[PDB]
Amino acid sequence: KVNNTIVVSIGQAGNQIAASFWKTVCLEHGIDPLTGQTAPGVAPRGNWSSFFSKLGGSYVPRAIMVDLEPSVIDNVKATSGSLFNPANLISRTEGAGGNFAVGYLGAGREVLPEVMSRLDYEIDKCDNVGGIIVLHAIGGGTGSGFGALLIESLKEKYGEIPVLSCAVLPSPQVSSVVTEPYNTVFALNTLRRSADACLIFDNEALFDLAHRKWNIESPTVDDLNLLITEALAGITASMRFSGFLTVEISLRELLTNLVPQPSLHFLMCAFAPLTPPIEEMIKSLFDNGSVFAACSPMEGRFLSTAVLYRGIMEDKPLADAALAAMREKLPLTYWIPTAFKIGYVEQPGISHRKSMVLLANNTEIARVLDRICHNFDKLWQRKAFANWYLNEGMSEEQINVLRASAQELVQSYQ
Amino acid sequence: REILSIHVGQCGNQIADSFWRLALREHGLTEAGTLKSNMEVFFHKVRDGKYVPRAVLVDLEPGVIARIEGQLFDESSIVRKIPGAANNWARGYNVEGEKVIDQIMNVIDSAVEKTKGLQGFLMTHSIGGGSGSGLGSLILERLRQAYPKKRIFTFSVVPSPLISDSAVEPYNAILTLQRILDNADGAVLLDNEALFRIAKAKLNRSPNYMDLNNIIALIVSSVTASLRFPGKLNTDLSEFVTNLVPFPGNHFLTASFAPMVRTNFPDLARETFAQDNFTAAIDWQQGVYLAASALFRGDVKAKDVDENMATIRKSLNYASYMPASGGLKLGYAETAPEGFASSGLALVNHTGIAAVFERLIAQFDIMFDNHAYTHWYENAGVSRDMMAKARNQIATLAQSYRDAS
Ligand SMILES: Nc1nc2c(ncn2[C@@H]2O[C@H](COP(=O)(O)CP(=O)(O)OP(=O)(O)O)[C@@H](O)[C@H]2O)c(=O)[nH]1
Ligand SMILES: Nc1nc2c(ncn2[C@@H]2O[C@H](COP(=O)(O)CP(=O)(O)OP(=O)(O)O)[C@@H](O)[C@H]2O)c(=O)[nH]1
Repeated sequence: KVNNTIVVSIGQAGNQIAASFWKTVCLEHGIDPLTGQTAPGVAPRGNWSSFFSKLGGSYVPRAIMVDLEPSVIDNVKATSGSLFNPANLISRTEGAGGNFAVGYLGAGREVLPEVMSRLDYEIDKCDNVGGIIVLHAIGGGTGSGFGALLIESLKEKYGEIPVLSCAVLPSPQVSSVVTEPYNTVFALNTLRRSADACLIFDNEALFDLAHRKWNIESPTVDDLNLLITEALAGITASMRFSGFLTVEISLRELLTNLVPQPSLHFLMCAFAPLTPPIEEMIKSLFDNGSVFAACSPMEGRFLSTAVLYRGIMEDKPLADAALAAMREKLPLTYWIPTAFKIGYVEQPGISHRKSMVLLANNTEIARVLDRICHNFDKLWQRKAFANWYLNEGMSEEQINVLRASAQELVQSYQ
Repeated sequence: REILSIHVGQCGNQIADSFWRLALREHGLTEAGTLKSNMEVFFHKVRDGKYVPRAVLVDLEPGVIARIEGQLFDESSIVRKIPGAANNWARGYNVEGEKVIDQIMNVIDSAVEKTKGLQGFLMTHSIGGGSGSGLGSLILERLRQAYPKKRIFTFSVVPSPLISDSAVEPYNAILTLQRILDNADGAVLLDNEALFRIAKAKLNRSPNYMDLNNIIALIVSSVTASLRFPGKLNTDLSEFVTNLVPFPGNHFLTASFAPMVRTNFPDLARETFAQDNFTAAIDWQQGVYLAASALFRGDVKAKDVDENMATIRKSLNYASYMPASGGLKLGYAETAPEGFASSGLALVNHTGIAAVFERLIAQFDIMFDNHAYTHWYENAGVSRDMMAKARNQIATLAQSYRDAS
């Protein structure tokens, strides 16, 4: 038995990204995602118990999906079949609709007890849980509000379990809800306060990464969630595969190697190679645009990077020399010399015979949030769309405190 | 995830006619309800082939409901009331409105009592009539006070600027828009001459109200497209209220549908948010957008939708409190109306719709000071003081739009 990880997904982006995530993870283990049962005659490759459970039996994922509208959960059910436990699937009707306060004080409050009934049911089935991954978009209302409520009640009742968040940020190219600044700042406060770590995505960055660097004239959001899924598969392969040359990395150990200070726990990620199914690949991983966020991280400053290779290793001394050579021309912080965690996995991804995933802590992400904060400067100088936040239960002073906490995070980075 | 549609007045009933004429085969059914993607939000389960659109066609001086029943509705919920609508708001409110409100709300609460879960109401009417104006206002009053947690949306046809079909229609319009303010959290306004010019551009011969109401029907269908056609980036009516209504009483929307078809997507998106493609003649040059919802459906590609930013950074003019790349409620639906591989809807909270309001104000500013038609209200139970305060509320709303620029 190995350290466990429960992935709770909230909101539309979180649930669809989770659907693709366990799709690719199951087909990495040789498990059919649309059914949830293992392939006959084929053993699960790696440590399945970290993210799955033998429910008698079936290799069911330990995923909790909640959404205040039924459409997304029903779509995930249609595209995934009997993979997830219907008990672990909780749905409401009216939705939150871009409103944080609905998921925070409102429908979120009444849907919370069943959600954590399923959650502590799942965690009681865990052997030694060392992390919880919250897959969501903090731009939306259900995602932000219930991610906030869920992580807050976790860290008040638990608190020895690390929390990795995976939040989809608004695209600077286009917004999808006009209350995304509100939801993002409101959930960013509790991500700072409650979640021990957070992973950040951005849609149009994945668009430009999958348009010319995947050979599709116009990729859909399916390919964006597929890129995020490849990122998550590479990141969690350290928690999913064991052996001699490979090193096992728990989410707590990954937390320790990625989080030097309690407030420095928002992470960037990148994937290599950027080709449809070595030194050029080494620079492909660390390109200015290869990160899954709308920024240029090479003028920022990497705090600590987890570089997880997975696949065949024929030139390990030459590749270690390549990492040593590239470290000279990368922005690294002086106060953590051991900023590189070189994780290895013998088994590669399905799409590529050899791949790498970058999971970095960089200061540039702050300026990313800053532009979101800049958007918060527009909806709050005029007091717009904030009537329903007040009506559902939040307050003027509460919103001011949450925005001040987001600014505290941004100034803690710099 | 359930809709009760309210249809008061001749204009609202013809809007409903076209609305279900396209909504039925949008889910693969004929007009009579025979089978030829959760479509149960509009329709109640009655028969395996007959998915009944539970929408009340309540209207004084029925007249047109006979040709509506000739396309099968639920005959029990609808009523062909004893005539006498005139164009008097009070005649649909308290003269003959008081002798129909008990029955119509018995129908409404019988329809919503058998609902697994409701999201709100989509009412189609014309504010310029007497039945769809006064009866609609009374229904709004006794529906907001009955279900304050539900979200009423009104698809109201504002009277035309160029020519009029009623001689008391600004009175009715203002004194119904006041009730729409005090009783609903969402409203899509329709202007007829904009519909005529859009149908002139779309077709090659002279249109009529049926084409205009087909356009209105496409508008209403695409309003709830992301709610009944669940794809990616779903949208809800609660979401419409949260992200299209920046201030408590500012919930009046202007809507454009495109195209007017295996068209290239940049053209579809740039002609969706076209100043001359919207279905309400509002003020664009001096006006600005408060909250634009782009609901694209069909053969839409996510990068295609998100890369069409030229029409937003070039043509769309926003208010100072909205971010330059923001102001977009994006929605994706897997299904588009037939004849369109990919289609788009722009639902904009806009300042210029106040211009719509003010033209009615202008008419009211010349009638009330001259005691023009107010005795028709006074002898019917509606005094001049309540008309004056209703116009005061409407003028305050238009000033709120002018201050939100
Ligand atoms: N990479 C992906 N991003 C997505 C996906 N779905 C949505 N998104 C992105 O999420 C962002 C909006 O967040 P959502 O509205 O989906 C989260 P939520 O359902 O909780 O919002 P409400 O329903 O309003 O409460 C937007 O940028 C979308 O482009 C997806 O399947 N993959
Ligand atoms: N743009 C559209 N306008 C319409 C349509 N039908 C009617 N109208 C116009 O709406 C305006 C007023 O609508 P109505 O008088 O039909 C509303 P109502 O039936 O309640 O009036 P009364 O029955 O006389 O009390 C008038 O210009 C009508 O010609 C339509 O399908 N589309």
